[PDB]
Amino acid sequence: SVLTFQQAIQRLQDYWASVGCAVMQCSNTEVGAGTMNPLTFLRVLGPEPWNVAYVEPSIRPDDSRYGDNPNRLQRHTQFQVILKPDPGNSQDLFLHSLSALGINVREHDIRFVEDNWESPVLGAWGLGWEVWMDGMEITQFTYFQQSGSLPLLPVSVEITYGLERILMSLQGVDHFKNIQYTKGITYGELFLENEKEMSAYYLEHANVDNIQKHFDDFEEEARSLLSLWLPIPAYDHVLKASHAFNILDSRGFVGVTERARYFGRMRSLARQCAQLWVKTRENLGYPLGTYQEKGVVGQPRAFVLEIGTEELPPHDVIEATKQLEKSLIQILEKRRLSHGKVRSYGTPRRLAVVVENLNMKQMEARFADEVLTEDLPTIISGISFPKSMRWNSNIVFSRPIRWIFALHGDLIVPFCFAGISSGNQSCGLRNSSLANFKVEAAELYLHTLEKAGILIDMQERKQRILHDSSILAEGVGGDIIAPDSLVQEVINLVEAPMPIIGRYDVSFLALPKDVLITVMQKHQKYFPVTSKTMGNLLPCFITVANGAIKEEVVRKGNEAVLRARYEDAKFFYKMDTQKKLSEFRDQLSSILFHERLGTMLDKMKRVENTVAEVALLLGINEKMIPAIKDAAALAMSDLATNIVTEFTSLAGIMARHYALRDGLSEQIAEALFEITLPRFSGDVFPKTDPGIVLAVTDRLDSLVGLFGAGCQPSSTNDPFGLRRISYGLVQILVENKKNFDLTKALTLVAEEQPITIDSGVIDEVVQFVTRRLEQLLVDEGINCEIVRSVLIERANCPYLASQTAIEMEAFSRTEDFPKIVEAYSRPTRIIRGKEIGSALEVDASVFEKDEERALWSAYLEVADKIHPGVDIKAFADASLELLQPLEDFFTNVFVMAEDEKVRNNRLALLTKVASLPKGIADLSVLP
Amino acid sequence: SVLTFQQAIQRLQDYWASVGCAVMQCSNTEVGAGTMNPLTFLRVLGPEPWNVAYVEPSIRPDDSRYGDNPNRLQRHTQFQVILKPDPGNSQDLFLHSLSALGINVREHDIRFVEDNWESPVLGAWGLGWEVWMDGMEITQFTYFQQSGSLPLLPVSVEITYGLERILMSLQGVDHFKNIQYTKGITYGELFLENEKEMSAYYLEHANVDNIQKHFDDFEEEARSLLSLWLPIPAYDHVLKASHAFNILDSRGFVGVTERARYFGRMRSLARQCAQLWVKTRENLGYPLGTYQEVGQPRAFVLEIGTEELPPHDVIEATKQLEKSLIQILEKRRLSHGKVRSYGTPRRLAVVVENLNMKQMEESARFADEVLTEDLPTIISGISFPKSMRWNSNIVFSRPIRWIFALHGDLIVPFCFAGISSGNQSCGLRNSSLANFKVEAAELYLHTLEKAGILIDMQERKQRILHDSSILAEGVGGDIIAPDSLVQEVINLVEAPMPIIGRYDVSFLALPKDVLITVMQKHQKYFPVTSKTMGNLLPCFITVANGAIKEEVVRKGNEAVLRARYEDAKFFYKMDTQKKLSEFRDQLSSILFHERLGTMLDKMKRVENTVAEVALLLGINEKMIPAIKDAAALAMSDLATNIVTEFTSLAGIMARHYALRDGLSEQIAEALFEITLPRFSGDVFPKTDPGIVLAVTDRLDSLVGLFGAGCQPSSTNDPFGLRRISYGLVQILVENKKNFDLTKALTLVAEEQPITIDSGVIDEVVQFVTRRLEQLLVDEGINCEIVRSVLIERANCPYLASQTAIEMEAFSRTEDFPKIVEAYSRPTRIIRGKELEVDASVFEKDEERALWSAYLEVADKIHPGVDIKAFADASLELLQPLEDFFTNVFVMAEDEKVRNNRLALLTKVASLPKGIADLSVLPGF
Repeated sequence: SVLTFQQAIQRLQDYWASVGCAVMQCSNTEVGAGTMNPLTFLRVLGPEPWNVAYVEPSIRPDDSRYGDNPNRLQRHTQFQVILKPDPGNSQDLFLHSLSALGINVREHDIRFVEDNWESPVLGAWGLGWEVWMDGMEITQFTYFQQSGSLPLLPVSVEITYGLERILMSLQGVDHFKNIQYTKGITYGELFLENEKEMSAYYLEHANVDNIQKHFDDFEEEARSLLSLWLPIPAYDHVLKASHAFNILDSRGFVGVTERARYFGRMRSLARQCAQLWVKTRENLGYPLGTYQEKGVVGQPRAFVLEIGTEELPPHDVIEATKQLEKSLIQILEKRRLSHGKVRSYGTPRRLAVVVENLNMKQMEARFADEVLTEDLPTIISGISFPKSMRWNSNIVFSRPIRWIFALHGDLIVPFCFAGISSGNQSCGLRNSSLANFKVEAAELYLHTLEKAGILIDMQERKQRILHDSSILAEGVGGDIIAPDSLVQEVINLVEAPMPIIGRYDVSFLALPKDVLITVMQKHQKYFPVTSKTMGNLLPCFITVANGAIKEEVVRKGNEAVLRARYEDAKFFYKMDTQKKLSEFRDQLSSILFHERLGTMLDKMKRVENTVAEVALLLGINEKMIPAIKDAAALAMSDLATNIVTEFTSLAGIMARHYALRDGLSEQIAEALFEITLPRFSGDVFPKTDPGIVLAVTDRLDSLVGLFGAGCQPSSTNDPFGLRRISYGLVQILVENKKNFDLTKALTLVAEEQPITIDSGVIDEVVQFVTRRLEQLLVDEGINCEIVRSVLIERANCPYLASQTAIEMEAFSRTEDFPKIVEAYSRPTRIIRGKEIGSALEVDASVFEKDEERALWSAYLEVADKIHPGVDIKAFADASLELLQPLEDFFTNVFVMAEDEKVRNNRLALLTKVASLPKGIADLSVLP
Repeated sequence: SVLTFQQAIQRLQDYWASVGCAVMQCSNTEVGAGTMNPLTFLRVLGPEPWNVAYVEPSIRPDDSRYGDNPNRLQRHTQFQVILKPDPGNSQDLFLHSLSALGINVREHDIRFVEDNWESPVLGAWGLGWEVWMDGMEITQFTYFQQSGSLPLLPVSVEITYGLERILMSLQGVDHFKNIQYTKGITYGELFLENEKEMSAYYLEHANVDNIQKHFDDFEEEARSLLSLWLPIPAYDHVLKASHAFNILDSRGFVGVTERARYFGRMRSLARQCAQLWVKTRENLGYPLGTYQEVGQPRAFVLEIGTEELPPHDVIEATKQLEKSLIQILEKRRLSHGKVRSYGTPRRLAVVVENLNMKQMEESARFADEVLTEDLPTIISGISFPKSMRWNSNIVFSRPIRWIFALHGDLIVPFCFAGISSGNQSCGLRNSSLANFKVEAAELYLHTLEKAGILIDMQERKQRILHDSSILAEGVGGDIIAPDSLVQEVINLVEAPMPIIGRYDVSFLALPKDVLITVMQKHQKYFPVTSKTMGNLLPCFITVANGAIKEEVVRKGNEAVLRARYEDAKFFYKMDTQKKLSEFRDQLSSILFHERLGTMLDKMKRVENTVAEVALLLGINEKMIPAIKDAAALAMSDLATNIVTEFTSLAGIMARHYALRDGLSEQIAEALFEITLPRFSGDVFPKTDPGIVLAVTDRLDSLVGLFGAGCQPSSTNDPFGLRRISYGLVQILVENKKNFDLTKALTLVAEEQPITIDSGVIDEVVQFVTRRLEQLLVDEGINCEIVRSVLIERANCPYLASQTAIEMEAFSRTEDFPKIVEAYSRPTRIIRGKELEVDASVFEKDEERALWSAYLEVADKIHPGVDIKAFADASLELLQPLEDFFTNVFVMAEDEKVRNNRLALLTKVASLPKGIADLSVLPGF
């Protein structure tokens, strides 16, 4: 017999008590999570240590499903663990807790996947993970950085279990009602009627007027109690205000603007309770405690640096390894240290760089060990992330650094960082024979990792993932659908890829194929499988497990998770079948785009009113406009559907499906899907003309409106995703070979905006988009300056500019290029500052030497063969006709003649010569 | 080493989960008790089973003491267990739960003492006990009978542990803040600041206006959800309404009359939620399942083995069992030797020596068969003031768990309460003879003696008194053992083991009566007083039960007594900061009745009536000014802290505090005496001022409440008006005081806040006369004699008591029938006819002779004579009346002559008026 719910509670309490926690009781006032319990929100504040564990019934009125959905609950049961300060081995304590539940962590696939917890109501945030057990989210795990808008010291670790989820996964039940609570009694027998009636209360019957006035009374009493220096009752009243607001929300009486003001009042009161609680603890003397904290130079040997971390997000692994390699190479150069090949490797738990054949000393001079002892700490410090965190010091990092391996040949490079000393020791796969190992020479590093089951090269990981998954899918007569985006994510969610094929119920094949593929890929990171013969989805998937796990266990686990996910999808689909897409569209007024911009419905009305002119500027025939406008009237209405509010990754897909299911046009349904493409780096692009028009218009509208709203992105904060929005816009225009007048269309949508848009806002957007086009072309493999020189003159049409960039990278290698460039550079350099040359017309009657008329005649013919819009080939070939005339001119004509009229005529001539490249490229940047 | 708080919680959850319970979570809304959690209140309804266990933080805003008191907490932690239906061995399961907490139940003294839980506002009640561990209450144990004003079927067993107290005595710490919650952190470090800040919120800073409005909105929302057929949210809002009310109460804004309105609103909502929940479980199909239900003569022994019965129930049940068994043995012609009944809290027994094997022939069957069909009726006849069900519809004081019935070597086989009789019994729990069998009825007693039980109650009483007085000798002292306390201790044990323990000499500074009442009433201890100085020694005797460890039990009892005495020391210090007269104004916070006002109004009415009542009682007028002073302080102690926490000290404390303030011992004694008698068997007021105070207060209650409509009319006498009137007539008869009931009642009426009509006076007179009647008839006087007297002399109860006694003596004279007849004949004659005598109209000589004899006997017979003078003078009429009747014709023709003779007969028949109405007598 498998574990019962109350058995799980008892075992978690016993376990965490054996580690030194106090097993407490739940809040006797309604909280949405154990985090809101004073045992968490207040006790993380100040320096006093705090190690506690308690069950918490968490009440989220928004999740009321009357018990009808197999997994959604207005009351679920968290197990809340706070450890303060961080003991340093919190992950291991949690895995030990799992074993205490009878779980075999070796056979199961326990994964730490990025998920950062934050709370506006509480003014709190941290960084950490969601923990998957065989693909089931069972625990949120967080290093708390800030609470009550106060920075935290020491940092606490929060481990929050979802007991319903864990029991459903361990018992293998598909509905929460059938969880074994104790022998003979199921979860449903105790709680289904509660779920039913409490849902009825939260969604339909609660008196919203009295509850709003009660919210006000609670605010007033909280302020009163704070002013009386009584934080405990005051925060109690803050919790009551939060529950009241949650009920007003679930009843649907929080308007879209009121929401932020409500959160602001709750946050203000919470910050005040926090500061008052800290003052109170201070006045008490912090009674629970306080917190604190030669020979003959030899041959070049290999140098290995490995920073071991707790699981980093994939983006963080990529960018950390890039930065580490660049920084180390630069420092090695600046320190006269020579070396061979340099290669960097990454992994959720490790960042490594290998320098082959690193010299023992510098040129001209200390040993490399000394130089590195002093430069490596600031190299690691130099690594930066969009989000970092403290854990036991002032040092920040994406996730905690737990070991540091640094070896030059046979010798440790000694240094400290983040309170970690360097050594010759590393960690393998958890719960394995080489969970800890030591390497006695850098040249033995990779070998030893290979002996520990870790494939540290991300490309070898890609190859094994793909090869093994394809073998598995061929075994059932199928092919994996494994886009590179998802493969890239999976590569950095594992260290020892182990693909495993599992099955799902064929009943779910009755769901739309795009729905199953999206659920699989974007929510479970599974590879779908399609038949090699029929071209249809086989009821199969591949999961890339990590480590030496038991195939059978992991398979059944993930199978149960996927069944639950498809059941959620089926539930919300059936909920949507009753209405028709047009009925949903009016509920776009329930979603804020931005306070000073309006709802998604305001946004759509804007899009409708600009879509036809965007179409004409794209040069699509005047005959597709009606349909475009038609599609514009139904765009992103699926944002209001239940399925998309549950699965945000189905926007566009569901608009298409619910449109076809209404007999609407195939091309209109495709337009409704295309307006969202590309959805992510790797996605496909809109390919149908009205889809192109819709997508382009929506991106222009977001850009102009958000930039005029002051949401111009920064180096690290782009909450609205403007950078990828602009990148995708230029990508859409290039891939579909669409000529565009960027400034014209941006002014076009600038007129439709609810706010006033300046010419300066439009110029801001044009520059932002141009820089993303530069990024694109330097990412597709075009030289930097060759791109800049083109974009200076042709950025206003992204597709023409792209073409021109490629053509001049061809130009760049053709022998004549340098001579054409010099030909144009000399007149440009001479006429700099002499605006007189731009103010005069050349007067051929002022010529004095035949070389002047020769140059003038040649210029006039070349000006005829060169227009703004010409291809580079014609430009270069026509510029060839100036070479000899210009050489003759510069050998026999004195440019700075002492007669002002002749000198000015000569400057004007050189000015017209230098003006030919205008609107093609600016050779002032080219080599 | 020692158990921590959280290990106690884990061990309790683990034990009750191992028994089949489901371990739940605490309420996520503030509840004052685990009982209030819907897991109990709602779930005990309907036939569905329910076995649950959960920790419940209970929030009592009035218990806010800022963490300074070592026991009273605005937030304490109960452990709640509900077993439904009753498995039948809940006491055993609870004792096992104690063992799972590390408690050695053999060495400790674990006692089930009567304490029947009830929550009027939740419409719920049950019968059961509070569990004492070496004297300290640790657990409430209740068989729930009714919840939400609805009868329960099947009955649930509720077990509520007080965790703070349990850990405090398991850890040997006398302040909650020093409980080891876990290794390294004390209870204080986690909760003292919470106690401080929440105490401030609940007592001084909570917004009472918004909490009032929130109570109203909560009642509105509960109503709305009730009409929508949603019991769960409705009940949630009832809970929130209760917590809001409690905060209003602790803030001090619930007026003394307002409280009843609040109480009714809360109870109405709770009852409605309970009814809707029952309907909803019915509409759901009760998904959890439904409850289902020749020979030489030989000694006979019957033993009904029960769970712990209250002392009074033991006494009364043994009396009833003996009586009924004797009667049906006689009515069934079964001859037998002597019969003796025995009893302990756990056993009711009757031993019939030499019961015949067969009926006397006068269908003469074997004795075992007739007893087989008769004994269930005998057991079913035993009635108690309070009864309860457990497995069926049969009711008893506590559950019957076994039945032992042996006639010689043979089991008398029958069935009762789902229990089949046998030869098995139960000894002391946790003993080698906790289960034993008896082979021969004649071996029953000896067997109990070897199980260590003293089943004879006089035997128990003698060993208790002896061993306690020996321990008291050991310290040069004597035991204070009033008969009532001893009676109770007799039936709190079944193997008595007296133990002496000490308390601190500081407490000797507290008044004698406080020390004694706290010892006797609350702990059931024997005080010890010095044989030399007569003053109290710092010693006590507690009578433990069973083969306990003397050291453990003594120490636990000493800790409990120290705690109680520290509370008394604190409250006495508070009380002696004001004069007793300064407490009197707080009697306005105690209602007497919504129509009659508060206790302050009642005492003002007493002090405006006390002097005229004294004169009506014939008190020395020079005592009147003291009497009045007494009434100006009477019952002032009800608002003191000592009495508020120790309610048995009312009157006693007014006496002590008056003495302290400098008042006479006479006045102070009157202050204690206004309350007597406080119960049947209590002492009476003996001093004149105390008698006056008691009489006046009782008259005031009677007149005011009868004017208010509270006259009983049936078995429901909530105000105790019957007991009040009984005590009043006893104060008069016992102190030989003459009194005019009617003028005193009128006097008291003119002072009431409501209009008292003459009919109210007449009805109170009739009611009090009826109590006087039952009292005299309880004492042995013939009902007809009592009625004869009370028709004429009830307005003075003491005179009527006198007259009924002496007239009952008269009733056994040989002259009695003669005087009754001599008054009967003329009276019957004239009492159907529809009144001066003119001697000029006399014709015959017997006429004049009768007139003469009557005139003389009349100047001897007056309203107010004794009965001897009545008899002796009336004797002088016997022969004159005979001669008048044989020689004179009343129904004469001459109307004036006839009506004159009739008038003479009327004068003769009107002599007994004021003495007794002879028409009700046997013979008239």
